[PDB]
Amino acid sequence: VQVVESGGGLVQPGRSLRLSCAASGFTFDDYAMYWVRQAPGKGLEWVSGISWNSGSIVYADSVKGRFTISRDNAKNSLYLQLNSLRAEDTAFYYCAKAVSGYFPYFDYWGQGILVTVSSASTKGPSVFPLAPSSGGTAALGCLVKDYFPEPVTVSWNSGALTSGVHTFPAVLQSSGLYSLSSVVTVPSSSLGTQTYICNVNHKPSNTKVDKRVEPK
Amino acid sequence: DIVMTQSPDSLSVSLGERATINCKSSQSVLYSSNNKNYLGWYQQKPGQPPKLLIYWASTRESGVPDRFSGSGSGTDFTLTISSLQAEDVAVYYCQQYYTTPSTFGQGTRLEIKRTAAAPSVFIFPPSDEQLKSGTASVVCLLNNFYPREAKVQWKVDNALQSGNSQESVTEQDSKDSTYSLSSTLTLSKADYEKHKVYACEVTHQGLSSPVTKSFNRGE
Repeated sequence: VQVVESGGGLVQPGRSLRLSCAASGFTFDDYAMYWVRQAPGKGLEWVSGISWNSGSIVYADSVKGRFTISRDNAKNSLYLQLNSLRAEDTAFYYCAKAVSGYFPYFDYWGQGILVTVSSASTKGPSVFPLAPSSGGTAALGCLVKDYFPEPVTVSWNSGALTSGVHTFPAVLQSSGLYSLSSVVTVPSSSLGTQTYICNVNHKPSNTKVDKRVEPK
Repeated sequence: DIVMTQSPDSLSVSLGERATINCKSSQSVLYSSNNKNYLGWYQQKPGQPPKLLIYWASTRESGVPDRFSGSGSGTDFTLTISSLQAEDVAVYYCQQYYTTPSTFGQGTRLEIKRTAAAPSVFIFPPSDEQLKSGTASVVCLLNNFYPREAKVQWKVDNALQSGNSQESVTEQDSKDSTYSLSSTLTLSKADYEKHKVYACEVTHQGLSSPVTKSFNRGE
């Protein structure tokens, strides 16, 4: 089973956006397709639903007249057209799937697509080392400062280092830009013997930065 | 349209102990026709989509461990976790399918209670690279501690700071059931270069007395 999510990112109020999940490995026309959204920090909201053959279409009141759900069973694709977007529509949009009336319980396929509705301009993150000093445990990290919108992804040594890592939730500063740190604890003895690099990616500003982090 | 209301809004239960979450529907979701409750329970771990735990109010999904059970009928339902494990930390949602839109509960944050663990404290001076931009960010890290409550004091030459720092906290770990916290002190290059001693003082329940980490500007 393989899924490809696309659309999403920054869009200004009133403008429009087209989300899609596409999938292979399940019988695409055996299922009613749904969109669920989650405004960041808040809870799940049923948005839209569509029968296997596009026969019946249902929208939640919050989106009726603005959003259009559709599907192409030939292209194994589920679409959501977001028009007349407003700040409150900012959310992670998830693709969901139910067999029939006899079992209408959601299966979620695909990890969610972040839509940020804002007038604010994109700005790439400044990536700065958090250098380790001089029981035998040392912390080091990356400061990913002054970016917009969400999100950024941070890995270490291109995914080779996952053990010990804490990538802090973004916090909005008074400037109207996000900032976070990603840190990792490692043995002291390893500090000189091993290489440590943050892989910061920020799709909205087209910023890929690999920052080396070394003592001092 | 039917309205789901969970209770409590959040819940903190010790390892190996019962956790009970309640869901209530504005109308009944029992279908008299087939005598089935159109009511599911979902788990949502941080930065993942929801996983189905329990359907028809009391039928457990395959893969879902024994300790998860559903109960109730009509308008009052109960998700129960009989012997809570570290990995059960998540937000639990009830969802009704008697109508469509198939509306959700507001959600219930479940936290794991464990023996107090003291934070490892580390301090980080601003990078030479950052200073060239004209602001300075000093970062204090409290690593792998329980419970979530901690006091972080910023001291610039023994002067206690206020309104110039921001905290971020990790989602609770699914293995050791601890948190980590980052305090970020933000000042201008000017103010950073005036003063010499930068110190972060941590008060936490797992420490007999406040721990302080500090540096002098330029080693």
